[PDB]
Amino acid sequence: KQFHLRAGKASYVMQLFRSGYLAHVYWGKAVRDVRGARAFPRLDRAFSPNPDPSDRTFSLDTLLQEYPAYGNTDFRAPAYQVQLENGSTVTDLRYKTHRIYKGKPRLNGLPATYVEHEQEAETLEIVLGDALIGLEVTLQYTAYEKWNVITRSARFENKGGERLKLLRALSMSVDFPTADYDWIHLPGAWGRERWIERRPLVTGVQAAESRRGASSHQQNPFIALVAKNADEHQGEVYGFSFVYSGNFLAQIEVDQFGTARVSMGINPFDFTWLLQPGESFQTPEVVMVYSDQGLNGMSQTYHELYRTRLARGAFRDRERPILINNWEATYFDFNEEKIVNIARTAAELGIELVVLDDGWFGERDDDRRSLGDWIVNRRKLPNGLDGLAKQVNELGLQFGLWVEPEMVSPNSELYRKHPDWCLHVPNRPRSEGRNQLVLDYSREDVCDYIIETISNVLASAPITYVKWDMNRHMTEIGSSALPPERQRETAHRYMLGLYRVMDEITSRFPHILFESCSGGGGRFDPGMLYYMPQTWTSDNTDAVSRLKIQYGTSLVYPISAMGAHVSAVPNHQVGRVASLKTRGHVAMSGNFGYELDITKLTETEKQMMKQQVAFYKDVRRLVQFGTFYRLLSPFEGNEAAWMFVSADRSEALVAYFRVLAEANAPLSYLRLKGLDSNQDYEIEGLGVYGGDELMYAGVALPYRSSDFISMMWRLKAV
Amino acid sequence: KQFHLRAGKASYVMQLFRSGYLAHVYWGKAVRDVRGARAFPRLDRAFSPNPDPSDRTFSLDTLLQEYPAYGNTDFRAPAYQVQLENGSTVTDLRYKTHRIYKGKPRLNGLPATYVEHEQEAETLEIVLGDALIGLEVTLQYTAYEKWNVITRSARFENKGGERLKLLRALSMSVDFPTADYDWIHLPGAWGRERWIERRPLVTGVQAAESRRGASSHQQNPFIALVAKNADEHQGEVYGFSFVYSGNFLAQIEVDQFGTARVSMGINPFDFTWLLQPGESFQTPEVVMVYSDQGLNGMSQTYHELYRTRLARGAFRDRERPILINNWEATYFDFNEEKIVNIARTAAELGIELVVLDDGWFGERDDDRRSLGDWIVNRRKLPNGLDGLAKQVNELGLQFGLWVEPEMVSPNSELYRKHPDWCLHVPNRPRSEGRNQLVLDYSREDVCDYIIETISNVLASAPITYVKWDMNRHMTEIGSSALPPERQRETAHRYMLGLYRVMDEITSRFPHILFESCSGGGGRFDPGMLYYMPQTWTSDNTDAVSRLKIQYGTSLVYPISAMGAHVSAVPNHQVGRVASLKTRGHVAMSGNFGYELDITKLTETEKQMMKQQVAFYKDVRRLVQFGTFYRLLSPFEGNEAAWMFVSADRSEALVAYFRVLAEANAPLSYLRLKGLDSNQDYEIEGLGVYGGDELMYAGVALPYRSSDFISMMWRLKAV
Amino acid sequence: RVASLKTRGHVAMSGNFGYELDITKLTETEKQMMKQQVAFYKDVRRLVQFGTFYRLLSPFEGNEAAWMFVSADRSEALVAYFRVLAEANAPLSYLRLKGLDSNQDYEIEGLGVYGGDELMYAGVALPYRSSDFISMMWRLKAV
Amino acid sequence: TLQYTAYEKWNVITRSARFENKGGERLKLLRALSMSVDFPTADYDWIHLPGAWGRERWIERRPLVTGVQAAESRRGASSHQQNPFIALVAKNADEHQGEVYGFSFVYSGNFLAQIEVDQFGTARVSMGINPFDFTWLLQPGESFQT
Repeated sequence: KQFHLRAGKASYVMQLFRSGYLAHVYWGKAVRDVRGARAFPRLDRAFSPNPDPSDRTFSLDTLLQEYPAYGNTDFRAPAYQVQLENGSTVTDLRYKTHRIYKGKPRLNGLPATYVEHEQEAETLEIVLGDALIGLEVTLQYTAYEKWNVITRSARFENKGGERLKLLRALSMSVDFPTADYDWIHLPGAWGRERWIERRPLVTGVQAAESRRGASSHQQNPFIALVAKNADEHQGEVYGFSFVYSGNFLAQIEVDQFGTARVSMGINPFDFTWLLQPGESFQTPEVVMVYSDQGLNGMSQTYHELYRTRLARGAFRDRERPILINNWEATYFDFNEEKIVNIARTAAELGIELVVLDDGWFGERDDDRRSLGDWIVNRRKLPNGLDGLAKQVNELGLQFGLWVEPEMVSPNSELYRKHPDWCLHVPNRPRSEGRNQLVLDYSREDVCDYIIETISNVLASAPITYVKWDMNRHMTEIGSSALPPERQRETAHRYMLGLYRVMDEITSRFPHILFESCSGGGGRFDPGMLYYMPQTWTSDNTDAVSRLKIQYGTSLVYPISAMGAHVSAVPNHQVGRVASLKTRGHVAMSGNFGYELDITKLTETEKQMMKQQVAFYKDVRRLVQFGTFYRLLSPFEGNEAAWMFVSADRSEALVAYFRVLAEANAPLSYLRLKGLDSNQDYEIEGLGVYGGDELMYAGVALPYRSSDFISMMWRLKAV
Repeated sequence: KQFHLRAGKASYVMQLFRSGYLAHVYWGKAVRDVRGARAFPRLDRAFSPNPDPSDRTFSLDTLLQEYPAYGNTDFRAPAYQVQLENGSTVTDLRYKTHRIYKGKPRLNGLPATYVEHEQEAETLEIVLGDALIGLEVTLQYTAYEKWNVITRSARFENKGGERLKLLRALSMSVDFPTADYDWIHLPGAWGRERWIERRPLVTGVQAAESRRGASSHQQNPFIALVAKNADEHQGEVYGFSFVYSGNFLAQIEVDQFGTARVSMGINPFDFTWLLQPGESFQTPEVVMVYSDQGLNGMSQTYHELYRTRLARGAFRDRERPILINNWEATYFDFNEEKIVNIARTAAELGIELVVLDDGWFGERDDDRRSLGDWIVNRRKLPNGLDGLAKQVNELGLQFGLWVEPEMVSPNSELYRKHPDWCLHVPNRPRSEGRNQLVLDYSREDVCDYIIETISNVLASAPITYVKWDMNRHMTEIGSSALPPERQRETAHRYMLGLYRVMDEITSRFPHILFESCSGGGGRFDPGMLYYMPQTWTSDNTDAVSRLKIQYGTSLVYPISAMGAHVSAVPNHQVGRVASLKTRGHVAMSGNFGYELDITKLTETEKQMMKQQVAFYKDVRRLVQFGTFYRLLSPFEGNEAAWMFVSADRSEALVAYFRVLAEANAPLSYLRLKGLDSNQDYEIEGLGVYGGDELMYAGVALPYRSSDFISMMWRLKAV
Repeated sequence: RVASLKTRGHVAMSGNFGYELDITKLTETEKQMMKQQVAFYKDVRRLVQFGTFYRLLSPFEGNEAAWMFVSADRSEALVAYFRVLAEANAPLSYLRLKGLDSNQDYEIEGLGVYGGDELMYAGVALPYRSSDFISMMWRLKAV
Repeated sequence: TLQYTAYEKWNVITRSARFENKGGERLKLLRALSMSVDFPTADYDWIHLPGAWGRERWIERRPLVTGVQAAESRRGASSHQQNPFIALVAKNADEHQGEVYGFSFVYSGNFLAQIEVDQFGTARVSMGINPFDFTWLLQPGESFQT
């Protein structure tokens, strides 16, 4: 009774134990068969009680499990918890049946990785059931053929005659036989998202989570287990990525016997779900990647999967336009003439898209009003969105628009008419963030209004680009349309509403490239990537600051989705002053664009920016769709380096950065990766060198002074 | 509007902010007055929402709090959470009044540190209230005069007109302004309890907890924050000890801005508490200790407080008897004559107490039956407990008895008669640990039965010693005597029942020395220490294994409560063979005793054991009540060392251990601590040496071969 | 590297103070700054060059660097703090002093009278500043 | 003649040697260090001051290996590369606490600051004029001060 999933060059093995217990066996590099070499001597462990009183060698406290529960002799953190009408939380799920089919199913009202053909992957569904309460839980496993990817999710169903209350419903759980690992998560904040933090495991609970109703800047829904001696270029790494943009829990628990339980899913804190007879609950999925070639190996797998099989729409495989956003340039102080003034200068540079940011609607001259009133400000924009867009188009440039549909200002016509459409609880003060409130997307009437309202706006002008922003986190979570026993479903139902709203709007406008945003990387997660193929990385547009941010972000997400804009100096967020050359090279390492007043630059500055746009277009296909390698970490030292290699290893682009200068510094060298050692590559401006020489010996770096310096090399095989 | 508590040479500072917000200010070395030198620049932090929309610089996400909540702009883990009838979990507590009085209050139905006179400490009660729901929360602070001890606890009271459901009720919470700290907790298992684990903090959640309905071998209810450069002998250390024997949560959360939230209390997992209007809830307390003299400084504070002001009874300040237990000696295979045979041999050695272990009652010839039937086995003990005790007494020895009143075997008359007296949930299989079940101590009838039954047993013979054991952990938590809405109160109510049972029995028999036990240190916590002045440290009686176990245990608990027995070889738990001399030196470093068949030992062994008993009696008052210093850690290397110093520094005892021998090893040296540098000390058998020499230069350690060696030194001031 | 004149002074004032640049080609802003600089160091030349020196934060370990000069009678002190690299939405800091009198109240010129124990056990809150290469300097006088 | 001086006010010990040829035959000094001291244990870190021009005297705190660690100059000066100063610090010592043993050379030429950990965990700290490319001819009646 053994299940063996084959995902790329990896294996995932499970087996049925005794009477319908599902046990974890092996996850790692592909083996032809697990015959039992690494057995599991079942022992009578002290204080670990037995469900079967006759056999003291069996306890759920000592069994490596796929979807464990609490109360039936297991004392470790459960993957799920159900409360009965009698008050008891004891549930025992045992094997019922299973099915195996080619392909991968869609998840209801949720984003998930997909396939274009059934032959791309195989899906295993293991059905568990609790006979007493009529609870059925179907565990979904999918293994891709081409990649080392394993996806897991769960579906609950009440086939009984009583109501069941889900106190906790995590997406997955896995028990490693050893705890000798480090773990990596991505802590951060606004302006500094997704910094890499590697630490050795401790005996107890280590966890990253979000209670903010969104993925968050503070913790990204991603954790990884790494071998003690593993690095960027080698070693075993086990990644876990959550495809969900709301509250989450990412937890690793090490027990008394040195096993490590990794569980991930919707945060059980402040969460319940009521299942009336006939009702079901589908959890979001988690994408698991194994790699023996280190962190770069894992990252590259995620990059291909998320770019080709997560992102959707017409722009999935299309090169992304170089855009200009006016946010840091004008903020709220702008007019129609100012925008067209910027559009003409952008046209001279070769910029392809002009994006109109916040402040175009209602009475928006500040961030204290007008959210929810989505109608053109005729004072700022006399000819409306139609006129402005048309004026940009005749310059041969696309036009884009900024929106924040999930929010409503207390000072707005929408709120005066429908004050109860926001998230709130009875008789409690309504707290505000950035002087705005969150709309109740758990209500159908609200969602319907938003879908139609936004559709009207997008159909009023030739808009080919949309920036969806979110600048606040939920407080006073509650809905007037929900009964008391369903109140704790508000946070999740909110996200389900948003997902529906986005799917409908994006469907009505397939010619529009959507870029998700949340004060930067507030919701940079696989969930949002499913609806909008690219994301605004961070509101911190400083070149040096972006080194850490982009390095950390590239750990999971593809470069194609990583937005990067060249901004003004001194930087608005940090104050730092870095050269336009250095500011360019960092931004070119992601989805390239500009965010600054281009009407105010010198002809000397216009010439360099002109060269930048021209250069990036040449390497655009390489950067956005090529293979990414991280070389030097800004978290570990004074340097940062990475490179892009084409699929056929015939083309390459190398970027190097050094932040702090010191006098009489020793010489530097950089070894490359991902090239073909049997081929010679011409480094433009230097000469032809062997791939083996470039990777094994390295390249001498030029001695250079001042702080925050950059250099870039294009490589082409002979 | 500032509260400043002074506990010994430490300070604890709070202050009211705006409209009744209670904020944390400072905890550390005593300062005469906090004027604000270390201010707190109030900032507008991105995505941190505002309770007052006019002021963006105020958020509960950025405010250091004493008892924080979630949902009112705070996103970090709350100290408490309340669910209303409308389904909302939003609660707003604000200042109402406060009270200050000399002394320390008793906690309702709970153990807590005490005072014998009001002037020993001062108590501050801060009363908070939520006007909407009529919820009142009284925060209790107590500061001792002579020690750096701060105790914290909370009391909820429902003064509203609806029922309130407590989802979480922790004892305390504190926000450190920085997160640059390591943290220490005590992970373990059966046979290896309380190993010391020091680790650097991570950005996220670090937690040690118990879901077993007991303190546990796996995690001890203690955590501490330590400065990066702090050690055993220096640096700032902040300890947190939970006075509770049930489920607990000890958690440290580091947020985006580098603050550290330390929270401790009853585990919110599988826990709710219903407050009908007019009902109250008292949380257990947490003992907070500050020390700038390193880990030993903190430990020594805990030792005096717990020994003199936590432990109770006639044996609080009295020397503890050297005992012999027959468990490892005979197990279940013994009779009346066998006990007297070991009792006679014990008399020759100088042993003062003979303890009859498991197997004396019902039909218990194995561990599968008879729990709950507490009547003498007349086949094994013809003359009963009465006859046996008197037979021991006429040899001049005390008599003791083993009991496990919290458990019932399915195979017993008690279970046949009252099958519903156990902990269970409807229509679910009743899981067993060690073939036994847990009695429902949340029921008053059950508690009443045990009190009467055990009292009858205890009054049937001249018993002056009792070992209270529990060899199983709770599963299927539920009570048939509780309504569905109170079902999740079972675990806590169970402990409240037990506490009542223990308090009543110990009151009826003040002449009996009680030793708590739970398969060793399963319940080694301040809660049990309040009822029983000593505890059985571990079922692992190996000398080398005990090095780690006792070292870790001494971090919080006093040596007087730390039981240690000399056992047979090869060891029953690990297999190791170590000299009788070394087993003694390890055992003499705690509460000394013997556990092996003394009728079967060689004359060579009889000579040493005779000498050991003689020796320990001389240093008994010094060991159990003297000051303890740790010198070498078995967690850090191949050696372990510690020493006992008298209060007046005129007497000392030093113990040294080396586990693994290597050939041609270098010479070793040991430096002492806690002595008076201005006095000369005679090392018995060596010579007179200066205290300054012994501490600054050190003592030469003996060159020796073979494995597992020990040495002991007595010091006497001239 | 381009650092502020304020910073270049504060670091130089932590030693044998002097100048080395064409002072004839300076802006009146720089000239005015240097006039205040010279007068400042003159007022505490004895304290710096002949006082007790304490290191607090090492530039070989973190992103910060700090030290302080304390007199013989510990009646007067001078604290210097430095931060090199900057980051958005940075966490706040506090610096704990050394070598003071715990039972003596001190007056920090610009802030207010504070206890010696509070400065060593609790610390001094470090102000939020953007930009690279930042320098602060507190002066302490007993009452 | 081994020279030791103990200041009453400070914790300072100064050491130096004075050779003297009171024989009839010539003596050749291949090595003449100012001092040497054998520590009973070697559970220490060690701090020296390496660097170069434009970055003199950076702090390197590293644990002791079971061999020889050396900071020296062969440039006829104290050199920017290695300052004549090494220190034995305890494992748990920082700026504010801990046992620290300093060794400072009063000489502006070629030097050798060397620590040697033997098979028995004993540390020998040596400091003086660099023996490399150095000899001193002592005629009968002559002397040499370090």
